[PDB]
Amino acid sequence: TARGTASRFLTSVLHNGLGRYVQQLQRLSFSLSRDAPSSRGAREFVEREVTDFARRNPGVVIYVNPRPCCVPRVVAEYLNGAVREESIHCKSVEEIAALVQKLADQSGLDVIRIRKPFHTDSPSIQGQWHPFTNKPTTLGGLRPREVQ
Amino acid sequence: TYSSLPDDYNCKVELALTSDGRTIVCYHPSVDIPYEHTKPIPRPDPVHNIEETHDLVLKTRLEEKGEHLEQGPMIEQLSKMFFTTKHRWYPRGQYHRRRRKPNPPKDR
Amino acid sequence: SSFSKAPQQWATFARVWYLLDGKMQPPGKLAAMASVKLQGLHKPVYHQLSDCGDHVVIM
Amino acid sequence: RNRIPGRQWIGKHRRPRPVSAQAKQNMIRRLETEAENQYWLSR
Amino acid sequence: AGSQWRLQQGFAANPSGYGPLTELPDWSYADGRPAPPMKG
Amino acid sequence: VPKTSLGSPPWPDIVLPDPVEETRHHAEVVGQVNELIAAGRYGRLFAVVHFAGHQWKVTAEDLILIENELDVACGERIRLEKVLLVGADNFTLLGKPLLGKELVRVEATVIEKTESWPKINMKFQKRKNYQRKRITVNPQTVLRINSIEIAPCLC
Amino acid sequence: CHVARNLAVEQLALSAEFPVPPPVLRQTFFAVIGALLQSSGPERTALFIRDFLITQMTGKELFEMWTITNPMGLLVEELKKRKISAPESRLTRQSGSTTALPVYFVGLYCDRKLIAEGPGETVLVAEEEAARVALRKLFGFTENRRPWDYSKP
Amino acid sequence: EKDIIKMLGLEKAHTPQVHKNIPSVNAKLKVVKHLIRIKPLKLPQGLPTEEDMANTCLKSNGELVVRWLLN
Amino acid sequence: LRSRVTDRYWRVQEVLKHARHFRGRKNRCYRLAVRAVTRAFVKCTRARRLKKRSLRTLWINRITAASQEHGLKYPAFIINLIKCQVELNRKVLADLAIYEPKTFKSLAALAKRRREEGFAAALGDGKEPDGIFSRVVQHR
Ligand SMILES: [Mg+2]
Ligand SMILES: [Mg+2]
Ligand SMILES: [Mg+2]
Repeated sequence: TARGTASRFLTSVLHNGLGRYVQQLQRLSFSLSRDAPSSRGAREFVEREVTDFARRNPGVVIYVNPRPCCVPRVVAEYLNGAVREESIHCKSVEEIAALVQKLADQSGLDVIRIRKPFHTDSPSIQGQWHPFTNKPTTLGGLRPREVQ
Repeated sequence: TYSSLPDDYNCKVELALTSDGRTIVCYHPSVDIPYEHTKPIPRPDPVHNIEETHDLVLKTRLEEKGEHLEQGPMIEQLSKMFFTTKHRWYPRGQYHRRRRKPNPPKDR
Repeated sequence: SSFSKAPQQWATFARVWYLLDGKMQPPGKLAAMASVKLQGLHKPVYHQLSDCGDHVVIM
Repeated sequence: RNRIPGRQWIGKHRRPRPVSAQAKQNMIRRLETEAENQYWLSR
Repeated sequence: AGSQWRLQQGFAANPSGYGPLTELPDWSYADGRPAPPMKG
Repeated sequence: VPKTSLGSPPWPDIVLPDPVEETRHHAEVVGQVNELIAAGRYGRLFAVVHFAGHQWKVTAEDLILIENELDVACGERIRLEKVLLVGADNFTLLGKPLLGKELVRVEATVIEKTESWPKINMKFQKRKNYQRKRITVNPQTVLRINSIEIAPCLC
Repeated sequence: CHVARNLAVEQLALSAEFPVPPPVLRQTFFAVIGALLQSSGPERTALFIRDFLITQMTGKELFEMWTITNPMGLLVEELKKRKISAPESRLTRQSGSTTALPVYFVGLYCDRKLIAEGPGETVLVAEEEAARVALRKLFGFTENRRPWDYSKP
Repeated sequence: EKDIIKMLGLEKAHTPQVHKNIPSVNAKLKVVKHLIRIKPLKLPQGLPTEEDMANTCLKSNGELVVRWLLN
Repeated sequence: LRSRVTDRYWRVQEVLKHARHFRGRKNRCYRLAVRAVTRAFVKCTRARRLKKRSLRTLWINRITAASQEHGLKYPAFIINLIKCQVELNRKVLADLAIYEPKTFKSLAALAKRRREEGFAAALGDGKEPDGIFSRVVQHR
């Protein structure tokens, strides 16, 4: 519900993508277990694709922590200072790779209702409409019933 | 010299079609307001509170103006001055004053 | 075109006073365009929530 | 003041709602379309 | 609107019908290599 | 000739220019616009462009949000081909119904491939014990339009 | 400070008082810039500066950070430099003069030629806005100007 | 009439379907002639061969073009 | 084996979190909140459906405003813009009207010129005389 939740405009951090593109994902901290049956997906992702993902994206710091935990989690911290914690509890390696790619592709801004699907700075090129932009001027600037 | 719309307001539109026929061009330079269609700026400068005896008191004679009215007359004066109704100027309760957004989003 | 934010806002949402002669004119045809002007349906910046509305003086 | 007895479009006395020029034109357009259909369905 | 005029001219009743506005690829890479084709 | 209220139509008469004069004037105007483009007296441009089923009015250094996922990685540049309208302060190019790819070039960089906020879709029927609640999360793609170019290849 | 904080320079900056006051943040960011200048080329450092500092000017006006006090005065000195005699302020359009919210349009005519126009609540504010518009047009900083060039030469 | 429309392959409205000009289908077309628009298929460039199956189109005027969007 | 519900707090909170901005006892009492939340969601879906129509009507109203500002009616403007194979939707047309007065005036002039071209063609009833902007270009 728009009236129940918050809202924001379509914005980008540091005007990203204008001069150069900077990956907004800063670090990815996986917390898993070696004996928990739920951490199977996290374990197999660590064995298989964490190295390939790290090589593909060198701008993100990847931490992996095995610990006696029951709910495997992933903490993505972005350049905005935003921290998004997701649960990778009982998910296959394909799903974990999809979630990691989504986190990498995200910009770190809040997932709330964007008021407008668009954002331009200074859309008033060539002028902006005002009531006087289409009315002809009269000789001497006289009022309709003013006599000079 | 032909134009569907008059060139008297803000721009001079000239339409044309590319010889290929797949593109329409329109040259429309802005129209400036000529000097004969303007009037000079009125300037009103009058200080009737100046006194030859004490200009120190004369200066405060133009600043000591104050007035206070009741709620009804004040709202009536505001409505008459801004051409609105009298129901807009009445205050609101705590329920509506608490639910206002402290940091509304801003564009541009 | 290159105005500051406040003067651009004032120019865009400024109020306009229109004149309307009523001699030998039908009330319906006069007041239809009058209502159009009071609503602000003659402005491309019109919106129901906005206070865009102009004054009309009918003589 | 003017009451419609019973329900509006059931009783012996119904609403006198008339036919409009738009309805007539729509019916004529549909009739022309169907005439073209039955012409094409001839040979 | 404007459906009868388009039908007389031979174009589709809807500008989305088999026109260049939909049949052509709406984007391509900056290098110039073709983009992956559209599911529609 | 009798002059009555209904004798003449209630609209001003219209006279169109001669065909040859119209073609010559069109040639002069198109040459003037071509000279303007070649000499580069244009400051900034806007463009109406068709993309992902919608039409967007876009200038340089712009942000647009598209409601479907694109088959590109982030940081990739993409050339928008379906340009419907080009415009600047003093001139404006209208396509029939599209502009030329050699004539106009618009490029945008992919910024963020993210997911939508949860949109609630609930159907409820009276005294039938029918409720149906769904939550939609739609992949979105953000494009930053960097530059809009026009070439003087315009006869 | 905004650029450094969004680039996570604050987290990597070794300093007490984790808030890292803005002098310290600015010093650390410019030390990073100097390290980039020493390591890579001056052209690369210029590209980095253009990508991470000029982009903060996107959508901004000139007087918003110039903050001048006498727009009409600076306009007349600029016209004196450009060999223009004097601009005349003339009321072009207006809507309401006795109302609570009048609006006025004031234009500037040099040799009876309109060079700029400006709206305002009062005549003085409209004249100041017209002077500001003329100044922006003279200096070339206009809303319809060329957008900044972000390319690799 | 519902069954005739179902067996004529016209479930989705505003979607053309090609049928023969035989009396067997003409009977059903006469039965449901008040619900459908019928045009003659025009072939200005002949029947599409096996090499032009992927480049065909159906213009709204009632004709089938075999060479559509040449490059 | 007596089984009782322990997460009833979270079950109630999952519904009450969407009704905290309501007025009256609907924001506190759970019995009154479920009905209010369900109607709120139904209205959200209906208004999401109606938002496209409402914004289209707003764009049409703005296009009218900017059109009779040029002395041209909306139906004539739209049909003559379509006849020129200029396929700009109502949203883009309203954007141009609000932020591009000169471009919108150019569009209005083109639509008008197409209108007099069609009127002259209808009056003449001649196959040979054709207007400049009335020519039809095929796909390429
Ligand atoms: Mg009854
Ligand atoms: Mg009855
Ligand atoms: Mg829909």
